[PDB]
Amino acid sequence: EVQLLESGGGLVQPGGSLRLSCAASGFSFSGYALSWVRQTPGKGLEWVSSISGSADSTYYADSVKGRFTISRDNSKNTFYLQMSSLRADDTAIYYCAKPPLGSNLFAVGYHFDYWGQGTLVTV
Amino acid sequence: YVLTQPPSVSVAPGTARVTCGANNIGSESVHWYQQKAGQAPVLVIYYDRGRPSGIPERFSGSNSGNTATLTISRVEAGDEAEYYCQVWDKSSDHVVFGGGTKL
Amino acid sequence: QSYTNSFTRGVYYPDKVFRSSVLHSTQDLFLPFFSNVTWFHANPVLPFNDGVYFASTEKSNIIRGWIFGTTLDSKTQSLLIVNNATNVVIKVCEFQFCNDPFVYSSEYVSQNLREFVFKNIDGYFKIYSKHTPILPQGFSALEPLVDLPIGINITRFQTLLAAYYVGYLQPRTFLLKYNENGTITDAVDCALDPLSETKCTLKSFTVEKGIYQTSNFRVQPTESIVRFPNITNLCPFDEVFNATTFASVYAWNRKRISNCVADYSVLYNFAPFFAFKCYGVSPTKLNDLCFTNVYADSFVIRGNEVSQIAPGQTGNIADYNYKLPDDFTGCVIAWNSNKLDSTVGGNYNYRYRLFRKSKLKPFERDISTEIYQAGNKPCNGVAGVNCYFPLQSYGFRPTYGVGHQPYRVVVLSFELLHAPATVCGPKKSTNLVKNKCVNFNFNGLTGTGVLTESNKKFLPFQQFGRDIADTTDAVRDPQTLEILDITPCSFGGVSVITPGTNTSNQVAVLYQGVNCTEVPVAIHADQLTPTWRVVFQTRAGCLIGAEYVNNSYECDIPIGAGICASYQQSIIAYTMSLGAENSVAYSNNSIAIPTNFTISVTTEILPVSMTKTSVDCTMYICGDSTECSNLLLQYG
Amino acid sequence: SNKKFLPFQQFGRDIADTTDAVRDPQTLEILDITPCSFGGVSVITPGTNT
Amino acid sequence: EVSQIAPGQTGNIADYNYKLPDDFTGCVIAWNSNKLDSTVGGNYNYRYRLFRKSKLKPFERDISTEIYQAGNKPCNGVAGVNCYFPLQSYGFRPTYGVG
Amino acid sequence: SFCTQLKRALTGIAVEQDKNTQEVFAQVKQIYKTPPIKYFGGFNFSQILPDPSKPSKRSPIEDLLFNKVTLADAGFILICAQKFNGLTVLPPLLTDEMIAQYTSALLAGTITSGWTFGAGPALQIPFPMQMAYRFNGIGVTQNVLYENQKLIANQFNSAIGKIQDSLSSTPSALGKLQDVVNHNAQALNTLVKQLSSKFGAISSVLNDILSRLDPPEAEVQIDRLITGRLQSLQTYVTQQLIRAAEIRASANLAATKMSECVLGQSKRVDFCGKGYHLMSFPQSA
Amino acid sequence: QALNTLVKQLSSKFGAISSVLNDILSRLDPPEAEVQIDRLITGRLQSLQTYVTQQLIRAAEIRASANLAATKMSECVLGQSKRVDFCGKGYHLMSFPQSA
Amino acid sequence: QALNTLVKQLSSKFGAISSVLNDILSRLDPPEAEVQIDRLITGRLQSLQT
Ligand SMILES: *[C@@H]1O[C@H](CO[C@@H]2O[C@@H](C)[C@@H](O)[C@@H](O)[C@@H]2O)[C@@H](O[C@@H]2O[C@H](CO)[C@@H](O[C@@H]3O[C@H](CO)[C@@H](O)[C@H](O)[C@@H]3O)[C@H](O)[C@H]2NC(C)=O)[C@H](O)[C@H]1NC(C)=O
Ligand SMILES: *[C@@H]1O[C@H](CO)[C@@H](O[C@@H]2O[C@H](CO)[C@@H](O)[C@H](O)[C@H]2NC(C)=O)[C@H](O)[C@H]1NC(C)=O
Ligand SMILES: *[C@@H]1O[C@H](CO)[C@@H](O[C@@H]2O[C@H](CO)[C@@H](O)[C@H](O)[C@H]2NC(C)=O)[C@H](O)[C@H]1NC(C)=O
Ligand SMILES: *[C@@H]1O[C@H](CO)[C@@H](O)[C@H](O)[C@H]1NC(C)=O
Ligand SMILES: *[C@@H]1O[C@H](CO)[C@@H](O)[C@H](O)[C@H]1NC(C)=O
Ligand SMILES: *[C@@H]1O[C@H](CO)[C@@H](O)[C@H](O)[C@H]1NC(C)=O
Ligand SMILES: *[C@@H]1O[C@H](CO)[C@@H](O)[C@H](O)[C@H]1NC(C)=O
Ligand SMILES: *[C@@H]1O[C@H](CO)[C@@H](O)[C@H](O)[C@H]1NC(C)=O
Ligand SMILES: *[C@@H]1O[C@H](CO)[C@@H](O)[C@H](O)[C@H]1NC(C)=O
Repeated sequence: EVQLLESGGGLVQPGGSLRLSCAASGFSFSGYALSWVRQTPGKGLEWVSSISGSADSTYYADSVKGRFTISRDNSKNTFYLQMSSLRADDTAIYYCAKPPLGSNLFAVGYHFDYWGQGTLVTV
Repeated sequence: YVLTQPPSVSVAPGTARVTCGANNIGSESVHWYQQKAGQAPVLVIYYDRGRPSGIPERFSGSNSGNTATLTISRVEAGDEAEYYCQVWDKSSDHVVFGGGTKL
Repeated sequence: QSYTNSFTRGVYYPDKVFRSSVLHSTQDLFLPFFSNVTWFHANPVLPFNDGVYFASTEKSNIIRGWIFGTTLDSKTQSLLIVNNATNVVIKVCEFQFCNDPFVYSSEYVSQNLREFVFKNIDGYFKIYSKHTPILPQGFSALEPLVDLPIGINITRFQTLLAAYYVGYLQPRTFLLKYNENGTITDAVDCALDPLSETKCTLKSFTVEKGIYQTSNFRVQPTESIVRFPNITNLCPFDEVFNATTFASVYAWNRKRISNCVADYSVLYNFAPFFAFKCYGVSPTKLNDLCFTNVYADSFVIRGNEVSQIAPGQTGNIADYNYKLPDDFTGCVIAWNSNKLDSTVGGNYNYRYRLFRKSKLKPFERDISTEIYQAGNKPCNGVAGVNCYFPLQSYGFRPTYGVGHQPYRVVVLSFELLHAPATVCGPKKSTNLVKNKCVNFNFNGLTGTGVLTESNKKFLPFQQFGRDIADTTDAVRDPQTLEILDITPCSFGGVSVITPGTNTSNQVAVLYQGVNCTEVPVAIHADQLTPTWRVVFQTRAGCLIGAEYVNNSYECDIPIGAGICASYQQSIIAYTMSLGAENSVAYSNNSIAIPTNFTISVTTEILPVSMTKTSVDCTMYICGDSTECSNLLLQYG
Repeated sequence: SNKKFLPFQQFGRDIADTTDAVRDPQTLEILDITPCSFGGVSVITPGTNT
Repeated sequence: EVSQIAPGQTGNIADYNYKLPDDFTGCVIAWNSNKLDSTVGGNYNYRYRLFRKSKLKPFERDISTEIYQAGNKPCNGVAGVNCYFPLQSYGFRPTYGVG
Repeated sequence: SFCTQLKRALTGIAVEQDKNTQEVFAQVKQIYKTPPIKYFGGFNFSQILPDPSKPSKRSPIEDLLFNKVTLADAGFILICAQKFNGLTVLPPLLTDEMIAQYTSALLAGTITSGWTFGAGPALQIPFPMQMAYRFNGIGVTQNVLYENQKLIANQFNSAIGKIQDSLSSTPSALGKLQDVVNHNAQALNTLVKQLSSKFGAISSVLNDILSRLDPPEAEVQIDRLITGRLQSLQTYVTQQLIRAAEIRASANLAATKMSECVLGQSKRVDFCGKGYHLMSFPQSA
Repeated sequence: QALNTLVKQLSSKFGAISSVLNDILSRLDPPEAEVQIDRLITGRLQSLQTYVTQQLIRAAEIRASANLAATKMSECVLGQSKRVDFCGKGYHLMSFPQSA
Repeated sequence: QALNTLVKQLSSKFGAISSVLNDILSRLDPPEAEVQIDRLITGRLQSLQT
C-alpha cells in the first residue's frame, strides 16, 4: 500500500528556519508531483507548495513565495520543504500529499487521493 | 480564484447539503475532501461526481452553473466532519481550497 | 472613457462585386449588432483585436489621423495616416513615436458622422469609410476607401489629434440586402438573437407566423487532455539509417522498433533523402500518432527499381525480393548511395533474386540459394543449361547513370492501434479529466466528449469499444489501464416560435427533447453555441419565453404533445382544445325533429395540375462548354 | 449597362454566381452580358408510316 | 525541406519560418544551388528559426533574435541551459547529399 | 443547399403526419358525451366506450390495441446511437389521450344521435329506433328489428366479445401499424449503420483521417466520406417521402371511411364490412 | 422554390476550385480541368436527379388530388351524392364547379 | 424500357478510362485500377439507385 511519512516538525523561533521531510513508498516516486499543504488549528486547509516528478518545475503559494523552497530526491523516494524566515502565522500542521495516477501532473485535474499523518510546526 | 463555502450546516440525522460557490465554477473540476477531528483529510469526491472505492454510497456530487454541491443522504453520526472543496486555478497555477463547512 | 451602444452601425461591402435586388449572406470580421462600443473623450494605446471600427462626430478638423503597429518604436514597422486640408498621406516607417503624439522624434508611401473601418488580414490593410449627415440609429453601409498591400503586423493603435467611438470587429455571419441601386440598405446579424437566426435560416428579412428549426445547441469543450503511454526511451532510428553497410534486397534486414518515443522529424538529419513516400499516412502527422509496433526494412536496390517498392507493384524486386501488401500502411525512404555502395570495377557484394518458382507474399524473405530449374530437365544441384543461379549481382559502378546507381531503401511499416501502443510521438500527456466535456487524445485517437468511469467488463486484451456506428464509445487509458465511457457533449435541436415579424419581434425558444434543467446556462460565448442567450416543460422539450396558461384555445402554433403557442402582448403556451363541450340528451323515448332548415354553401378547393417544367441538361450542367459536354457524354 | 456600379466594383454576378455585368479594363464602362439567342425545338410529325 | 513549402505542411520551416495558407493560389519553384550557396568548410550565412512560442500564420515574417525560453526559468536575455538562440545555421557544404 | 432540401422535406413529412391525424380524427367540432345511464335497448357498448377507471380514459379494446403495438420511439424526453448521430423523433401534435377523446366523442355522437350529428346538429334518438333506421337503409322493414330486438342485441354483444377475443389472441392482427413502425425503425437503423462505411476512404472515422493525413489528403478523404453520407441521407429522404405518400393515401382512405361508415350508413359494397353495412365504430390505435 | 433552388445550386463548388466552368478551363490544363469539371458535373447531375425525383413525387400527389377532383365533379356536380361529407357538410343537394 | 436503359448504362465510362472492368484490371496497377473501379462503381450504383 502507498505510505507517506512526515518528519522534522517541531519548535522553532520566529524568523528562523526549519526543514520538513516526507518519505514515500508504494508507488513510482519519479512520476508523481507531490504537494505540501498546511492547516492552522481551528482553520481550513491551505495549499503550500508543489513539485513535479522530474523536479524541473516548482510551484509556491503567494503567501509563502520566497520564504519556502521545495525539493525532492528520487533516488531516496523522499521530498523536502525547507522554510526560512518563518512568521508567527506559519504555525500549523503540515501534510505531504500525493495525487492519484491519471492526475499525477500539476495541471487542471490535480487533486489528492492520499494524505500523510502530518507534523505540527510551532513558530 | 476564491471558493466560497458556508461556515456551517445542520440537518436532522437520517439529507445534508454542502455548497461550494465560485464564479464560473461549472467549468472547473471540484474535489471534495472530508477531515475528521485530529485526522488527515480523506478524498470523498473527485471530478465533481467521482466516488472512490470504499467510500459509502451516501456521498454524491454535482457541479453546475455557479455552484458545486456535495450531498450526503441519510447522514449518520460518523459523517459529522469538516468538508472542503478544492480546485486548481488555471489562471495562476494555485491549488485553491474551500473555506470549510462543519456539520 | 464611456460605453455606448453601436446600434446597427459597422457594416461594409465584403467584396468588390456588384449585387442588386438580392439577399446575400457572408462570413467576415463584422462589428456585432448592438455592440459595447467605447466612447473616448480627449492616453494609453488601444488594441487591434481582429480590426477596428472608428467613428467621429466633431465639427472641427481636430482628429488628424491614426497610428498602427505593435510597439510604436523604431525596433518595428509602424503605419501612420495623416490628413490635412488638401491631401492625405499614408506612410510605413520605423517611427520613434511620442507617448502623447499630436508626432515622432525621428517601407510604403501613399499620396456629420464619419465612420471608418480598419482591417488587417491576408497581408492587406483595408480601410472602409463613409460620411453620413445627422451614433445615429439609421442604417448606412461603408464603401471601401483604400487597400494597402503593406502586410504589416498590427496589434495596437491610437488616434492622432475630440471624442471618438471605437469598436472591435468579430468573425460574424451577416445577411445583407441589396436594393435596385445595388446599395446595401439592411443587414441581419445571424447570431444576435433567435429571431435573427430564424431570418438567416429562412434567407428573408420577414418571418411568417409559425415554428422554425434554426440550429442545434452544443456544449463546447472546456479543456483539452492528452493520454499517451509512459515511455521515455528514444527509438534507435540512427542504427537503421546511419548503418555502415546495408543488406541485399534478397535478404533485406528487418529491425523491430517498440517501447520507445519516435521523433520522425530528426530522420531527415540521418540520411540525405529528398522526401518521404508514405502510404495511408502523411509524413507531416507521424509525430502525432501511436503505433503498436514499427518495422524498419533496410536494403539496397537500383534506382530504376525504387518505383517497385510500393503497393501493387510487380517486377523482379517486387516478385522475388521484396513485396509490399496492397493495404500497406507506412513510408518508403530511398536515397542515392553512389558514393558509398559503388566502387571502380564494380561492387558485386549486392545481389538480387532473378529466378523463383512463385511470387513472394507480402513481407516474405527468401534466402535460399538452390539452383532454379527453368526447364523440365532436373538440375541435380548443378548450374548449367536452363539451370541458373537464382541470385544475380548488381555490379554498381560510379560511372553508371542515376537509374543504375545504387539506392539505399528503408521501409517503415506501422501497426495501427489495436493492441497497447509501444511507439509514440513526443507529445506530452496531461491529467485524465473526468465528468466534463473535453477534447481527448488517447494514443492518437482524437475526439470530443465527456469521459466517465465505465462499468463495461473489458477483457485484458481489449483496449477500446465501438458502438453501432463503428465509433469509439469506450477506451482504456494507456497509463491507469481503466475503462472510460465516452459520451458526446450535451446537444439538441432548437426551434424558434414567432407570431410573425409583421406583428411583434418577441420569440420563444424550444429546446427539443431536452429536460428543462438540462438547458445550458453558460455565461461565456466560448462555452456554448449559439452565442445568444434567452420556463415550461413539455414532452416536446423545454419552452422558454412563453407563459403557460390554464385556458384552452384552438391551436395557433403547434409546439407538440398537445401543446400550442399563440400571441395574446406576449407569447403564451396552452393545451389545445379539441372542441366545444356538448352532451346529447339521450332517453328511451325522446327524439329531436328539425322544424327548420338552412341552405348552406361551402367551398372546397382541389389542386388539379402543377407547372410543366422543361430542363435542358447541356445548358444547366455545362452552358455552352464543349469540353463539359464531351465529359458529360460519358455518363450515359 | 445602366447598372450604377460603384467605383471600386469591377463586375456583377447574378443568382447563379455567374458574371452578368463587367467593367471594361480600358474604357472603364459597365457592360451587361446576355447569353446569345437560344431556345428549345420540338418536331411535330404525323408518323413516318404516314 | 522543399516539401515543406506547400499548403497544409508543418515542420520547422513551415511552423517557424515560412507558412503557406491552406487556400494558397500560386506556384513554388525550387532549384538546387549547391554551386552557389555551398563553400568548403561550411556556408554559415544562411539561417533558419528553430524555436518559437507559437506557429506562424500564413505569410508572416519573424526576424526577432530574442532568446527562447524552453523551460520555466527566465533567461533574462542570456543564452544557456534551456535557453537557446532561436536561429540555427545550415552550414551547407559541397560534400553533402542532395537532401 | 442539399441539406436545406433534406430538412425541408423532413419537415413537410412531419407536418403532413399531423395533418393526416387531424383529418382522420378531428372530424367533429363538438366533444359529445354519453349519458350517465348506460342503457341503449340492450346493446352493450362497454368494450368500446371509454373506461373512467383507467387513467388514459381508453376503452378495453383501445387499451388492448395500445398494448398490442409497441413503439420504437414516442418522441418524448439503438436509440442512443440515433440521437448521438443527429437523428431524432419528434412527438406527434395530438397525444394518444386527445385521439382517444376524439374517438369517444365520435362514439357518443353515433350512439346518441345516429348519423344526424355528422350532417349538422346532434338530434337525440333511441338506439333501437336508430338500428331500425339502418335496417330500413339496407332494405329491411322496422318490424323485423322490433320483433327481434333482443336477438339482435345478443348477437351484437356476442360479436363484440368475439372481436375482442380475436384481437387479444391473434398473433398478428395489428400487422399494418407494426410494419409501419418497424419500417421506420429499420430505416433509422440503416441510416446509423451507414456511418460505418468507408465509401472508398482510408477510414470511416473523420478523426482518424484528420489525425493521419495532411489537410489536402484529409480533404480528399473527407470529400469521399461526405459524398457517401450525403447519398445515404438522400436515399433515406426519398424512401421517407415515398412512404409518407403511401401513408397519406391510407389516411385519406381512413378519413373517407370515418366520414361514410361512422358518420353515416354507406350503400357502397365492401366499403364498411362484408355484409350490408349497418354502422361502424372507430377505435384509436 | 424548386426552380429557384435548382438555379442556386449552380453556385456550389462541390469540392472543385470554382463553380464557373470558364474559370476552371482558363486556370487549369485539360487533365486537371477534366477532373474539376467531372466534380462539377457530378454535383449538378445530383442536383438535377434530386429535382426530378421531388417533381415526380409532387406529380404523383397532384395526380391523386386531380383524380379526387374528377370524382367529385362526377359525383357532386353531375349527380346527387349520398356519401357523407364527400360534397359538403350537411345533406348534399348539389355542387357548382368554378375554374381556378 | 427501364430494364433496357439499366442494361445500356453499363456501357458508360463515368469518367473512367474504360467501361469494362477487365480492361481496367489488365491495363492498370491495383491502385489506379481501384480508382477507376471506384468511379465505375459510383456510376453503376447511381444507375441502380435511379
Ligand atoms: C514511467 O516509467 C518510468 C521508467 O520506468 C521504466 O519503464 C516503465 C515503462 C516500467 O517498465 C518501469 O518498471 C521501468 O523502470 C518511471 O521512472 C522510473 O521510476 C522507477 C520507479 O518505479 C525508478 O526506478 C528506481 O530507481 C532508483 C534509482 O534512482 C532505484 O533506487 C530503485 O530501485 C528503482 O529502480 C527509475 O529510476 C525511474 N526512472 C526515471 C528515468 O525517472 C516513471 O516513474 C513512470 N511514471 C509513472 C507515472 O509511473
Ligand atoms: C325558419 O328559418 C328561417 C331562417 O332562414 C326563418 O326566416 C326568417 O324569419 C325571420 C322571422 O320571421 C325573418 O326576420 C327573416 O327575415 C327570415 N329570413 C329569411 C332569409 O327569409 C323562418 O321564419 C323560420 N321558420 C320557422 C317556421 O321557424
Ligand atoms: C355489458 O358487458 C360487460 C362486459 O362485457 C358486462 O360486465 C360484466 O358483468 C358481469 C356480471 O355483472 C361480471 O362478472 C363481469 O366481470 C363484467 N365484465 C367486465 C369486463 O367488467 C356488463 O354486465 C354488460 N352489461 C349489461 C347491461 O349486462
Ligand atoms: C459595456 O461594457 C462596460 C465595460 O465592461 C460595462 O460596464 C457595461 O455594463 C457594458 N454594457 C453597457 C450596456 O454599457
Ligand atoms: C498637406 O500635406 C502634404 C504632404 O506633407 C503637403 O505637401 C501639403 O502642402 C499639405 N497641405 C497643407 C494645406 O498643409
Ligand atoms: C435607384 O436609383 C434611382 C436613380 O436612377 C433612384 O431614383 C431610386 O430611388 C433608387 N432606388 C432606391 C430604392 O433608392
Ligand atoms: C553516423 O555515424 C558516424 C559515426 O559512426 C557519425 O560521425 C555520423 O555523423 C553519423 N551520421 C549522421 C548523419 O549523423
Ligand atoms: C427532468 O428531470 C427531472 C429530474 O432530473 C425529472 O424528474 C423529470 O422527469 C425530467 N423531465 C421529464 C420530462 O422527464
Ligand atoms: C330506460 O330503460 C331502462 C331499461 O328498461 C331503464 O333502466 C331506465 O330507467 C329507463 N328509463 C330512462 C329514463 O332511462
